[PDB]
Amino acid sequence: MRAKWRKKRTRRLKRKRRKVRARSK
Amino acid sequence: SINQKLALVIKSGKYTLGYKSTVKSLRQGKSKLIIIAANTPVLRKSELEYYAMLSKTKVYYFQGGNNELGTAVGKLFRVGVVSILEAGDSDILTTLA
Amino acid sequence: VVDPFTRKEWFDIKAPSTFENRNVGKTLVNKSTGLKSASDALKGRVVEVCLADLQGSEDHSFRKIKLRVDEVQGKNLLTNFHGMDFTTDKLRSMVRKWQTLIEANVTVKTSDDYVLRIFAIAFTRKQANQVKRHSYAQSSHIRAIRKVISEILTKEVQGSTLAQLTSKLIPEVINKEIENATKDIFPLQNIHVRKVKLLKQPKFDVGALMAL
Amino acid sequence: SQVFGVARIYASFNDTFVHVTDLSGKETIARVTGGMKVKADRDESSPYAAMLAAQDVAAKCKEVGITAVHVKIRATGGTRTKTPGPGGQAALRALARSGLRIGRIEDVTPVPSDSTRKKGGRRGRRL
Amino acid sequence: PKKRASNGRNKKGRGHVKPVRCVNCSKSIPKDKAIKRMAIRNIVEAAAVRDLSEASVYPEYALPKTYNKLHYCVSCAIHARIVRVRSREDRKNRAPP
Amino acid sequence: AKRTKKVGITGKYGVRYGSSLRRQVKKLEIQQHARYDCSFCGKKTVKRGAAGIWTCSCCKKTVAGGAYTVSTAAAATVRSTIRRLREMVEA
Amino acid sequence: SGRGAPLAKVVFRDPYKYRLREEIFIANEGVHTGQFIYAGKKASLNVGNVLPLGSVPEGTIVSNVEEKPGDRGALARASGNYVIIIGHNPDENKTRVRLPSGAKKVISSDARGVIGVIAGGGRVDKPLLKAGRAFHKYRLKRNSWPKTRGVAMNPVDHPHGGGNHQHIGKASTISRGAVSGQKAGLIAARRTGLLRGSQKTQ
RNA sequence: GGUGAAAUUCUUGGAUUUAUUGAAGACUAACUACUGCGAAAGCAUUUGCCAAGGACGUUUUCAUUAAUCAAGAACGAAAGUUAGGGGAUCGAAGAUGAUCAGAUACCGUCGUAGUCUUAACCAUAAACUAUGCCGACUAGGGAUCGGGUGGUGUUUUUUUAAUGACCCACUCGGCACCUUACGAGAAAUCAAAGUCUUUGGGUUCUGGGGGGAGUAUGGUCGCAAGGCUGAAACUUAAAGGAAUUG
RNA sequence: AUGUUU
Ligand SMILES: [K+]
Ligand SMILES: [K+]
Ligand SMILES: [K+]
Ligand SMILES: [K+]
Ligand SMILES: [Mg+2]
Ligand SMILES: [Mg+2]
Ligand SMILES: [Mg+2]
Ligand SMILES: [Mg+2]
Ligand SMILES: [Mg+2]
Ligand SMILES: [Mg+2]
Ligand SMILES: [Mg+2]
Ligand SMILES: [Mg+2]
Ligand SMILES: [Mg+2]
Ligand SMILES: [Mg+2]
Ligand SMILES: [Mg+2]
Ligand SMILES: [Mg+2]
Ligand SMILES: [Mg+2]
Ligand SMILES: [Mg+2]
Ligand SMILES: [Mg+2]
Ligand SMILES: [Mg+2]
Ligand SMILES: [Mg+2]
Ligand SMILES: [Mg+2]
Ligand SMILES: [Mg+2]
Ligand SMILES: [Zn+2]
Ligand SMILES: [Zn+2]
Repeated sequence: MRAKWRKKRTRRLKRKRRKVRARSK
Repeated sequence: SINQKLALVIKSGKYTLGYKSTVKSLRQGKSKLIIIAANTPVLRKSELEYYAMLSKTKVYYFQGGNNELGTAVGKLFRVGVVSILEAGDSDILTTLA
Repeated sequence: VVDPFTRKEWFDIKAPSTFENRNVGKTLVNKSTGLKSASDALKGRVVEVCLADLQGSEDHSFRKIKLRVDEVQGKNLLTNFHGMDFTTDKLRSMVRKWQTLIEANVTVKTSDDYVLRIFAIAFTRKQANQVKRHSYAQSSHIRAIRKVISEILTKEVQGSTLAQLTSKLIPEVINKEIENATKDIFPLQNIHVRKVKLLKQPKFDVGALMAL
Repeated sequence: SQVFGVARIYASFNDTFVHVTDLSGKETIARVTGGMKVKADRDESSPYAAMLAAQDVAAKCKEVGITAVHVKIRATGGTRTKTPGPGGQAALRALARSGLRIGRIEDVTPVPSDSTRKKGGRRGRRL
Repeated sequence: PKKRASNGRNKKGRGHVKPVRCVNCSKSIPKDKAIKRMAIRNIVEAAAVRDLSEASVYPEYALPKTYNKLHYCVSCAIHARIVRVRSREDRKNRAPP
Repeated sequence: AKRTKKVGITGKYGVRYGSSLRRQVKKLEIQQHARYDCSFCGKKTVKRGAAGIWTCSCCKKTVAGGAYTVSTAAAATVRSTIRRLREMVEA
Repeated sequence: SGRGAPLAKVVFRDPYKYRLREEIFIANEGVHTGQFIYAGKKASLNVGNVLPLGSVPEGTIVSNVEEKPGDRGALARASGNYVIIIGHNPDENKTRVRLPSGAKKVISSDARGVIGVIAGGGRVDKPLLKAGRAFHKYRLKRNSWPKTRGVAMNPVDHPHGGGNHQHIGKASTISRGAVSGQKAGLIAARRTGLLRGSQKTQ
């Protein structure tokens, strides 16, 4: 996959991980 | 420039700063030129012009305010009017008009 | 089933008192009727006639002239000067690479009341012995040349009426004035007054209009 | 010794207008287009349709009483093409050859001083 | 590798050049990179210069020219054959034909 | 020492009303409580009375201004514009 | 009190009787005490002067503009507001102006305005931050605050009242031809929803 | 109208086209170049104001004040964020027409955010010459920009002479370019990527097979988006560069 | 104009 879209997918994953970690405490 | 001539006068010649001393020098007839700050109140400006025409003294209107005029004469305070008594070695008295 | 041209009548456009030739052509309009006069549908129309056809000589093939109908006088639309522009062909032919294009424009009032915007153009040129292949100016030359041209146009207007300025435009004496006042800054091959624009007219003054 | 109109050929791609007016331009005479003279939706800009439209315009012109025409030809211009479509040359040839007289042909395509960001996006039409 | 000694453009000493739009597809190209061709075609070539001169009311009309500077992107210039693929050594030749 | 990291004058509002609202209030509160230069006597003694009123504690001159600053950008632009129009019409 | 913009008390001489006439102007920004204000056809284009709309060039910014000559000020009176002269029609003497709301209005060229912008601008840029500050704002204007939502009332009290959930129940856009007691909600709304796009229709 | 061809769409309430006007916002064509300026990002209408800057010239002045720089600062395309203004155009989203096996893509028609501006953030780009900066030296050449010098120079007029433009020669500084390479390189190519196993002028930063991974975690900055810093387990014999013939 | 995979 294109490096740009790999980076975009990884950033979306990072956002989801941040959101899950935020909902947890 | 005018600030250079003023600085040379301040370093070499004689001068008074402020309205009261300037009027005293004008009434004594030992003022060669009065420099009036731009933001000097118009009533005081008119009074100084009347005193300068009574004493046949030249008037230069400094383009800056009292803050700028104090800085130009090298002082850390405001100066609304400067009176040149003796030019020292400076051509401020002849390089006018 | 109407044939709108059965109810239209022709008028003759008499543009100048000064150009060379009064008759520039014809124009058609609906016959005047109850609530719609023909003079109302005329009296605003602008025509654009070539200065070559105005002066009779083909050395004015560029510089079209706008003339707006000022009055309707008995099947004769008497017009007046409304603006002048160069042709796209001539302008594009003058604008060439490997040279500096210089443009000036001023807004000035004619002696009587006319507010105009004058667009003058000029181009740098090579000298006769020049080997360098572009002949570009130094933009300080451009500033000085533009100052000179602006002054020249400002003083050509404000000392002439609209009619006298129109009669000065045809000989192109302003071009030669600019050439002579700029020949000591840069050669300036192709000086021209490329555009005159009417920005604001005075009160109508039919007395001044009626000279043709 | 004649009567002059203005030809006002607008030769875009996808169409060609032959629009003769009075010298002023307000009063119009015989505006005919290639889409009037062809039904294919892709011959609207074709030179043949342009020639038929110009012939019709010339007939109506020297039926109304126009004898010569000053020619003003244009492309779409503005921001789009600046190049006269294929029908303009055919329309002007048909106008010349249909009996009308011709005068002062000029290209009046609207040309900006670099205005009006162009359609298509920065990557253009990708065909 | 690097295909062109300078680049596929003409920009050395600049940094940024404002873009232009391809006349054919509207792609944005830096002005120095765009392939620029001047067109000075006659306003009437049309097989009909003689016909237009006959229909003309003016003797010696000197019919004008249409001027147009065309800016092509690389893709459009190659596709429309304004410019063609050249050999490795022929690329190093900047004179027009 | 520095008593607050970022709230500054809006520390009086505690934790209430929202951080963004407290920031928007802080900017204009600093503007409205600042001391400005008197354009008549040249001193840094102009302070706000009520909204739009700006009085010099020295020389006792009061000028109409903005609600939270002595001169709004709109009024400065309007001043320059009217100066330009006056000069153009008179000359 | 109750006004955002400060007032200027301007004293003129009475032209017909020896006495002073005090006038309550809305202060324009930059007007200061001890300043000479000039009002009339021949007054100069200076901030604070009162001029007829015809006597000011196109693009001039005026405040407290008369709708009719002599009504003594109707337009652009709130803090920070101004009228822009966008042109004159000398024949049928009139001035076209841009009002604060964006509306274009044609006014008599004899109507007067004050050069400049109403002082006190930017006032609404500060969050009130407090029911108490809204309270003190309206305490000096009128009893219009606080406002109970009609949807939180009973049907007897308001068209929006009642229901086992708080909800309007019918379209809140109310006809212009509706009667008193019906005109609650968005009276004669041309449109609803978040405004997306540009204003100044043609 | 639009396209390869169409369709959506507008249209005898006159669309499209024509003429005369007006409004708004953006942009600054052509001139425009192997041309200029800036630390870079960038910067192209006129004029005014405000400060700044390089080169040149200099028998002016100071006299080592310098070079490069962890930490630390200023600026930093576009997009994006906050809040006002503005919102013509184009147009992430979205809606639709058409292709197509599907087409929530390319293409067509609209169209929100955005595009513009003010006040604040953000700090990233193939932010590229994929080439740190300072210094010295080692080929040839012709152009070109800026400055300076000289000429029985050409043209231009003011009255001697004069600047200006140009020509010729030289020179300093700059953007580059052409040829050849002693030389360098894996080669492509390179006047620097040379003066390197005959290896040392000064100095900062970075890399150590390919992935996992610019990931997780912690810290810090940020309103957020994100930025900066940044592993490991595990996995793998290639991945990669230049060039040759097919 | 469209034409997938091995
Ligand atoms: K078509
Ligand atoms: K409520
Ligand atoms: K209810
Ligand atoms: K918009
Ligand atoms: Mg292709
Ligand atoms: Mg395809
Ligand atoms: Mg390749
Ligand atoms: Mg760049
Ligand atoms: Mg409420
Ligand atoms: Mg209840
Ligand atoms: Mg009820
Ligand atoms: Mg109801
Ligand atoms: Mg309930
Ligand atoms: Mg069609
Ligand atoms: Mg330009
Ligand atoms: Mg240049
Ligand atoms: Mg660092
Ligand atoms: Mg930006
Ligand atoms: Mg980076
Ligand atoms: Mg890099
Ligand atoms: Mg590794
Ligand atoms: Mg390879
Ligand atoms: Mg296989
Ligand atoms: Zn293209
Ligand atoms: Zn004071």
